[PDB]
Amino acid sequence: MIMEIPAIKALSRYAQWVIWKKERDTKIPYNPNNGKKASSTDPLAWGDIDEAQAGLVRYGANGLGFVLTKSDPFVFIDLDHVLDENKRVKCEWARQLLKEIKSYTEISPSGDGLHVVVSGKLPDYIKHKTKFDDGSALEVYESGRYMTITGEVFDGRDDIKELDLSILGEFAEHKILDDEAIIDLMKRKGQWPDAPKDGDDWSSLDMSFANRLAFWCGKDIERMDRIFRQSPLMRQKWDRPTAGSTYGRITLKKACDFVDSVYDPALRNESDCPFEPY
Ligand SMILES: Nc1nc2c(ncn2[C@H]2C[C@H](O)[C@@H](COP(=O)(O)OP(=O)(O)OP(=O)(O)O)O2)c(=O)[nH]1
Ligand SMILES: [Ca+2]
Ligand SMILES: [Ca+2]
Repeated sequence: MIMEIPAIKALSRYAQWVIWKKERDTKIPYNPNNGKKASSTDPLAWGDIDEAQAGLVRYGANGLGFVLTKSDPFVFIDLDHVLDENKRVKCEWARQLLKEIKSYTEISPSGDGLHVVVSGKLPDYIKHKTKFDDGSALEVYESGRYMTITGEVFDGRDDIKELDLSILGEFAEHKILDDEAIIDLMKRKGQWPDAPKDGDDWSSLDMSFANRLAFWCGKDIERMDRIFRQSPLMRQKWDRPTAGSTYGRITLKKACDFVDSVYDPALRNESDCPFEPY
């Protein structure tokens, strides 16, 4: 019974509730009172839990949501893909976290992840998202975003606790936007490649994309390398030693000796791009 959960009762004091609908792999928040999409920073796009449960029924949404703000005391800890087919923790980093951070825990909508809600403050030196080799991930937010609420309590952790969160540094990577500006620009111009297909010459796709990187990044090799590692063409071969270097570095160096023109963001000579879009 979701309204008997103490954590739900605590969250029920706040008028920061939304409903959400499944769109592809995304979960879009919706204003629980008029059925339109909800901003995550507009307080009047939300409602209290009574308006959210009424809107859940009235529009047939997929579930409830709660918007975290920097003024409320709640921290949202998201553990992606940490459960097996029997809803038991299969990642040892997640099991260790649950042992050190005992607060309200619920199974996320996909059934293979967890949510942890704590009253506290995130440490200042950790990254928001941390990905692991087994596909699992740890995402932490305390504001600017909403969280789905399922009420499927995990191992009886039904109460939100006030806890110090400095131990989150044991699990999240530590910190010690122009790249995304270049990446999004290449996508708008149709210069962003898609994943290789079965019959493709992958290495030839690498050089086509590397040549386009040389223009849009202005022959900034370090920038070209950072962007390639988050492209659909990245693989282990990119870092395999090759002659005096790596296959990727030889690819990027070759692209600069080849490409003539260079994109200058202060001039925006997008027309100088020697390569047609994909
Ligand atoms: N504004 C906005 N928020 C989103 C969107 N998709 C997800 N969120 C929020 C709601 C989720 O609770 C939270 C974490 O995202 P996830 O992909 O991990 O979904 P969630 O944990 O709810 O379920 P799941 O991991 O699939 O079991 O981010 C979106 O497309 N737009
Ligand atoms: Ca999740
Ligand atoms: Ca908060």
